[PDB]
Amino acid sequence: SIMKILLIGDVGVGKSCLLVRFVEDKFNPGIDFKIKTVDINGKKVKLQLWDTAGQERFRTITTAYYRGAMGIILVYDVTDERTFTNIKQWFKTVNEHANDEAQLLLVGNKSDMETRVVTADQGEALAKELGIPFIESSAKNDDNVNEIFFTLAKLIQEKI
Ligand SMILES: Nc1nc2c(ncn2[C@@H]2O[C@H](COP(=O)(O)OP(=O)(O)O)[C@@H](O)[C@H]2O)c(=O)[nH]1
Ligand SMILES: [Mg+2]
Ligand SMILES: [Zn+2]
Repeated sequence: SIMKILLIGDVGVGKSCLLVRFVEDKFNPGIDFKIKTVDINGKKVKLQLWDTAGQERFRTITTAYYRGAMGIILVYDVTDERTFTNIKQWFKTVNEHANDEAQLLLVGNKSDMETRVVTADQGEALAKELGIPFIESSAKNDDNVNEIFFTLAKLIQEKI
């Protein structure tokens, strides 16, 4: 089966690096997606994982972008208060444009940085306000990245 999963949020928060860590298991930094197959309940699920450049940032406001998407991950940077502030607007825009059975997930990235300004309780609180699950991650330190996609994939398959 195919699960189309999108990463959404401000430029610079680590969307691409989260995607590279999940697929490649490494931190480093014209085809729009990567395919990674994962076992859920003993059955192969192929995730179709969408990441677009800030360059291409303009699509996220269109319903075309979310065509067939079943998971959407909203990402902010724990080091950047503004990217966290901006999450309510991302939520709203996603709900305006995506399938209503789409499962969403909040991710606070860069948990490795001692310059953190957004607490885990803050992220937890926002997540309840939006009615969604919440995970803190570090693409750099390899912390909680696989959990992001497995958590979301399991929620999507329970929908199905
Ligand atoms: N310390 C730290 N830096 C990160 C992490 N993830 C990404 N970065 C850096 O933040 C910048 C933005 O990452 P990127 O994946 O391009 O963000 P995008 O605009 O959301 O796709 C790059 O310089 C990354 O090296 C992380 O988990 N920890
Ligand atoms: Mg990117
Ligand atoms: Zn790893």
